[PDB]
Amino acid sequence: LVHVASVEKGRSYEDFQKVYNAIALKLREDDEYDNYIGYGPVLVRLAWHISGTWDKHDNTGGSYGGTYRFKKEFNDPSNAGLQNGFKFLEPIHKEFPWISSGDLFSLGGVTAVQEMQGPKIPWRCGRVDTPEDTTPDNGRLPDADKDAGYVRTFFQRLNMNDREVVALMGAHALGKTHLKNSGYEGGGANNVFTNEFYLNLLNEDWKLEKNDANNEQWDSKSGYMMLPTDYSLIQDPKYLSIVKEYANDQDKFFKDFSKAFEKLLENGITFPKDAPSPFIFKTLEEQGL
Ligand code: HEM
Ligand SMILES: COP(=O)(NC(=O)c1ccccc1)OC
Repeated sequence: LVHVASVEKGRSYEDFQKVYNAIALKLREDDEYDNYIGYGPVLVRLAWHISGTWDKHDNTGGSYGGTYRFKKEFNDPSNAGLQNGFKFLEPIHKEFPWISSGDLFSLGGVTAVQEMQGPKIPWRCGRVDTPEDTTPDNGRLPDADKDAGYVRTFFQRLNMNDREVVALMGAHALGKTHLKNSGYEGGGANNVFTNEFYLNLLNEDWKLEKNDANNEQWDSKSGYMMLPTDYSLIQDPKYLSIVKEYANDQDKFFKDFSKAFEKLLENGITFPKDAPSPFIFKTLEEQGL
């Protein structure tokens, strides 16, 4: 099972920079969503959920096929709340109908990270929409009520190592939980990309409590929360070492996150030797827009 990248016919960097700019401008103007958090965090989640169905064993799932557009995946209970990101991107897709679904969903995650003052994330085009029958079954995305052992084992399926896992989890500095989506409540409601996740993990006084949906979560007096799977990163001695590294080195965290996130969005795709180099898009700020 091979998924070959195929560049949308006759399109070049400037075409994709246009799509980036439309997403970025809409992020700026549709700023009231989720109590003024804006759509940055949910688009990052969306890009992760469409990628995180990949299975290294048989090469099924992942971002290539854009299969989130089909009802089985769209209605996965693990995807509750992501409809909001879909609705955000829908008018963009009408404006640029030439872009594939997988390219649009993954580009939306890249745009959101960079527009939230995160690291540059190189991105490659050429995902190709595949038929409804290529949609993975529900149940490939991870549960939040588990320990470090489960996290490590789960992420092996996506071919991610300990450092890649800890770096990717720093995205939990963004956005918040919503009781209606996941049965978890609270969070910091942040829309600037920083290494605060690790600082919070190490500096807050956490207390395990049951919440209003009867799930266990870690709460701090300051009002922050951590999922059981977040808190597992300071329970396991290998993850804890890396948490301390990122808490103490913002630049290292940005660079590692960029690498891991691009790998996540590219898993399962074979790029021809003569495919274009990855693109690095300019932010609105860098264009003076
Ligand atoms: C063990 C793996 C993970 C688990 C169990 C997990 C679980 C969750 C849960 C339960 C929520 C709250 C959903 C809601 O109530 O709206 C959430 C939010 C979020 N997750 Fe994760 N997550 C994981 C890994 C990741 C990764 C790898 C990323 C991206 C690189 C990511 C990005 C986000 C973002 C940005 C939000 C906030 C979304 C919003 O504010 O709407 N997560 N996650
Ligand atoms: C940085 O805010 P947080 O309170 N964690 C979150 O806001 C958060 C965000 C998304 C998913 C889970 C927690 O830090 C302990």
